[PDB]
Amino acid sequence: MEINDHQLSVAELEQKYQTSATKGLSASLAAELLLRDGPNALRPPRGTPEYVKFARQLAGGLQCLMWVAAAICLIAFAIQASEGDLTTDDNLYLALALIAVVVVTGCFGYYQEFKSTNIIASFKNLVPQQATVIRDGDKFQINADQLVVGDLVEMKGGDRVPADIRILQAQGRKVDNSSLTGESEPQTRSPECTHESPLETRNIAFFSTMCLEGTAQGLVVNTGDRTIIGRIASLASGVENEKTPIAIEIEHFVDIIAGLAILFGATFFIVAMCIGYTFLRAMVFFMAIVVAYVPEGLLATVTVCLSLTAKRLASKNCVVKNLEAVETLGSTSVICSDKTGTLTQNRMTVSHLWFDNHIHSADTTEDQSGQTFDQSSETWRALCRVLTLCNRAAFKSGQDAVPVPKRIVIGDASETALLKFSELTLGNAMGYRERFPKVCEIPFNSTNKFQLSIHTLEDPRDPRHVLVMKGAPERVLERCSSILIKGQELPLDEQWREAFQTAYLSLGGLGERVLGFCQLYLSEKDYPPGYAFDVEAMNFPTSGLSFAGLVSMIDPPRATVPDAVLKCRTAGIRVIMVTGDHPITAKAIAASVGIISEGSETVEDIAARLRVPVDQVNRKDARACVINGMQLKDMDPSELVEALRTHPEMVFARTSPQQKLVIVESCQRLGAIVAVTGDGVNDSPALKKADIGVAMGIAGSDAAKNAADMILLDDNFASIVTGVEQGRLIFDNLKKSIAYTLTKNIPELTPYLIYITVSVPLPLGCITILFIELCTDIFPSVSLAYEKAESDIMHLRPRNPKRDRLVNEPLAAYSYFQIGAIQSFAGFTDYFTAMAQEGWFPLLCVGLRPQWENHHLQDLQDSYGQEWTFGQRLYQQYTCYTVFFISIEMCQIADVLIRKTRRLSAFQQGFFRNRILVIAIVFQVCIGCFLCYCPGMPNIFNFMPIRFQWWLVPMPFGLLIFVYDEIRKLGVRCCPGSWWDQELYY
Amino acid sequence: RTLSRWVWISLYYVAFYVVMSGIFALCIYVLMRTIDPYTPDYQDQLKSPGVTLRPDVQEGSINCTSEKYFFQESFLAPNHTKFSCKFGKPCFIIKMNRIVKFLPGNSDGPPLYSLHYFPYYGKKAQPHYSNPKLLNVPRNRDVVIVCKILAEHVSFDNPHDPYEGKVEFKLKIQK
Repeated sequence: MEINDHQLSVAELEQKYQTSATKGLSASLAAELLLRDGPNALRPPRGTPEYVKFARQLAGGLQCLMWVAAAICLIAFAIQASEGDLTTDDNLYLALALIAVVVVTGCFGYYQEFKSTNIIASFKNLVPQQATVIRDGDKFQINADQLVVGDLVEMKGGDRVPADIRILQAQGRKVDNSSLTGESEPQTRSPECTHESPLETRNIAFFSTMCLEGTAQGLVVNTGDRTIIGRIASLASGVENEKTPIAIEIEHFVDIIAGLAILFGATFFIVAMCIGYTFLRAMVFFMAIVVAYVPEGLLATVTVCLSLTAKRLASKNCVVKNLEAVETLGSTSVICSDKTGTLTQNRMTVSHLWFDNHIHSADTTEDQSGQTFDQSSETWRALCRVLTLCNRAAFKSGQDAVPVPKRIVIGDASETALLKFSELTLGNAMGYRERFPKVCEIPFNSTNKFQLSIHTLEDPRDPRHVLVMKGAPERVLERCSSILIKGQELPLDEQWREAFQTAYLSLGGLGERVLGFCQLYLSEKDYPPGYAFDVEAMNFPTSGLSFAGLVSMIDPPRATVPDAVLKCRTAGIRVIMVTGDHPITAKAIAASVGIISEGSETVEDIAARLRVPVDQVNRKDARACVINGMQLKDMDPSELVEALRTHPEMVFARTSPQQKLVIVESCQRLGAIVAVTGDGVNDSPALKKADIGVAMGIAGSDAAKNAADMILLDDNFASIVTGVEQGRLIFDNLKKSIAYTLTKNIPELTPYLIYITVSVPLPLGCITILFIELCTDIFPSVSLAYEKAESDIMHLRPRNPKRDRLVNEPLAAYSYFQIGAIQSFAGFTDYFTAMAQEGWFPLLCVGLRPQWENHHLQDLQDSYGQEWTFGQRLYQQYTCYTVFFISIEMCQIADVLIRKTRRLSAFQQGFFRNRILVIAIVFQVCIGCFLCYCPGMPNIFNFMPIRFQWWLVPMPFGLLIFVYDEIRKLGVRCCPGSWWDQELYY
Repeated sequence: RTLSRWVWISLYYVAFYVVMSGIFALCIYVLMRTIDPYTPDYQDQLKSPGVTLRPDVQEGSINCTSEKYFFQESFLAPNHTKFSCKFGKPCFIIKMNRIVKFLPGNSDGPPLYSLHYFPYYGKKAQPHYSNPKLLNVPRNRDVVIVCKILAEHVSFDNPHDPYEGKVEFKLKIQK
């Protein structure tokens, strides 16, 4: 936190600054200093990321996996350069394919982020502005950047504070520190030192804060970057992002894949050497096996998957600056939210009214979703006209269509709230204020601040003049005698008088501001209809007036907030309110939004009820706590951790931005994922430090918006809820997709394995494998992303990064060990059927490859004794590849269906409801059928038309896969703690 | 990675991969059943016989003469093994790739089968069956020669199997 020189005698202040309070500085010096340090302006965003940033998208962690994969393939190709190799179509193709995926995916992702930035640029509207300085005794308006340190400056109503100043003099000046400090209502500024902390003191004005009203002079304490907001702005750029949870999960994933890759590559390398293959061959096998383990398509399928989800978020008006940022929300354990602007509307409005010695709450909501009071009473009518009539507040031309609350009004704070209220409940104030013509009024006086005005009568019954006046309850209490009730007057009795007093203290204690409203009919006999009374003499009996009632006011939370917080809590997310506002209001709002449930007592509540010193009560008995920022400065790390751990519902009030940062950090110390939602600049350091920052599109400031990882254009808090939900379903579906693709590797890799072991003609080729991995499975693989919630995900607790893994041992245990195996056997069965039918019985196929592969041997005896040339048998091998391809597809049908659900049976969820999956298998089968049957296929791809009978051979295997996993899906549902769930269930 | 539970993994696959190998073999064995021991289900691949040669690029039996095809009957076991007929400037020998029940039909570049053997009955039916010179002037040069066979039954695939019914070798006798 910062420090300052604010508390100093003006003589001492100027003594230090070497400046004249009335005259300011001399032009010469002003120019000298301006040239010395630097103009009054923050150094432009030290970040001018060139288009070279595109490269960023290319590296990442995942793209690196494909990069190394591509490199490995290239090297393998380089190794096979040792001899004449077929790789011209194999390895180089793959390596290039890998590079193609990283670059294409990179381009796509980059464009997305770029589009968002462009949209952001559209919003920037800049105005240089100017400042009013006083030098050599003369007032001159110069460019704000020209402002130096230690020179007198004058601020008026509406002008922005050019730089941090130390107010020397002021007159009814009220600056708006809403964004910087977070203070809701306009804080008045004065020459005298009020508080120790320079942020709360009145003797200092701040940069970027507009002065609502009044005027004031001040010596510039800080200029440019050294200013407060500049300090915050600078800090909001030195924080680190930290690795996204989804990113680490994929890191673990690659570790597993690579692990399996190396194990088999190495094990088989040794095995190959044992057999006889030269080292060269052993090495090519090593490279081959490893490279084969790398899923090229999975990078595309994952990227697209995230993109699809992101697109949905965009539709919801929830934009993600980063692609990985989509999953995060499904991992948030704590939400540090700001009060004003975020949880609330940040707009003041009439709260409660006092009529017939009763308190009636008005509708504070922006949307007017609350309940209206009983307007029937006459007392209400009278008070309404007094509030409506006595005001300078009036709607500006143009606010007809707009809602009465959101519409702008020209007037004071209270008068605006009062005007809006009148217009809403009692009807239009236009005709009403026009009804009674105002002859002479007395604006709020410098002292006693009473404001009165007298009008004529509109009513036909009595022609008496009507007098109205509003002011502080105590001052007005001094001037009032009679009290009105239900339309009839009465004198004041101590019982009711005190009732009024207690009511005043009650509402005043509620945190609201109360205003006394009174009126008095004039003795027309004494004051004739023609009598013209001026402001000079006491024409109206200021005393003996009839006091009507009081009207208080406050600002409410947004309409969506309460329900959003309840959902976040039901989700198991801890909601902590971190605000710089006053504790009295902070707690009230907290209880309103639900951060502090009812019945939950703070340490003070207990001390209050028991009427015992606050220090006595044991903190353990208090579940909720409102920690004052004053203590926060003193607290240590162990202190914060204790507070955070010991109290379920917490609210940090009067906390500086730096403190909000320490709170977020303290929550991170626990090792939990924190999400911060804010509005103003005070949230800039917090929002950037949080695992995920959340700014408000409109209600949010620029600094905080730049710091935020996510922005809400609609400023709907409910979106947060949707956000947390949107993050957990995609995780399960990713598992589905991954599992599916991973299952294909067994039937793809095995053919080449056995080829080396048994020495049988190659069952599946390279082109074939590519058609499965890149051609067919692509649609089904994406279709699974469309899978819906298997059960109520919102009910389950947030996953544990340590325990739960996207891809874990169990998944591999079934994609590779169980299902994958079944598919492999299906493929080989198809292989043997074709071969056996052609004339090559399975038993004879062993050790045939050496002769088979040889292009020279034209005479190759089959089981019948027939002699096959090279092309002939090779044709059979190719017509043998197609069927294996098709077989994979057929097995993939069953795999896709079972992959659809993790726990539930096909019955329940019904994988068929998903239309995209349906079109997935129809297109998949159609394509496979095409590749085999298309006329030029055997020439280009070496894929030949398949005899119809062939299609059936892989059928029974597919059924086995389905029937097998289905029972597994049933046993798991029956036996939660079953042995199957532990092993199977991934 | 577990402990005192691996037995639940090992034993599992032992009787899982077992069930799978048992089913895999189960399917191969049924397939094998639906095939003749004497003739393949498809001859189409070998449709047009190819011609191969020697140059790496009889007790019992029956006496015969150049004549028409000889039918040993049907391709069955009821009859014992069907009897088979008897039979510088490099010499290369050519033969016709044997194909069951196939009857061949028959009833200047640089300087340089009897039907009584068909149809071939196959190895199982006929084990010891027996299927039926470039004195050129030039030398010290690579000569491309293409020896092919003719017939309605014989077809050539110039674009593909250069062996289909024909040869293509480059002899060079450098002296």
